[PDB]
Amino acid sequence: MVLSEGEWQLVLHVWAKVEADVAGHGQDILIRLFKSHPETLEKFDRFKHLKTEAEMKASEDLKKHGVTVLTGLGAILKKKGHHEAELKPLAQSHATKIPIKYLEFISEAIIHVLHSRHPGDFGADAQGAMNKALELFRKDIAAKYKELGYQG
Ligand SMILES: Cc1cccc(/C=N/c2ccccc2/N=C/c2cccc(C)c2O)c1O
Ligand SMILES: [Cr+3]
Repeated sequence: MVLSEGEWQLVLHVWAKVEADVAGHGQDILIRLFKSHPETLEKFDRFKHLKTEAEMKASEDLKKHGVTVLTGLGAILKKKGHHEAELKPLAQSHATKIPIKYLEFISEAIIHVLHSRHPGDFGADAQGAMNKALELFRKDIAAKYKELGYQG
């Protein structure tokens, strides 16, 4: 997978907006993920019993994880593909098990929330670029998974 500098700028331009409210975007993304694919919530022993969106919105553990996710992903995206240093530790956290299928689910949630919150600028071009960036992310982290003996 390869993105042009222009495509990377579309990704970083929308991410700058995410950075204006990391906690909020994080809550929206995780809630979308958990409601769409409930099995993913089972991976979090600290808040796997949350059910209503109200409870999810009031959860500090969920909010903190959302911030962790967006902060880490933001660092990865800013590397514009040269993210080996960032994927190594993340693979450690995900493969010692978060399957590729779950990464696809959260990628879908990210695209959905970005479009919902920034429809004026997050169009087909930006969505396509973000999709490529997340696809690259999943492909490369899968490689890291395999180095640890996990197929994902
Ligand atoms: C996508 C992404 C970007 C940056 C950071 C993370 C961190 N993930 C985790 C870190 C520590 C422990 C668990 C993590 N991920 C848990 C997880 C659970 C269900 C579904 C998905 C999909 C997950 O990534 C992350 O998942
Ligand atoms: Cr994770």
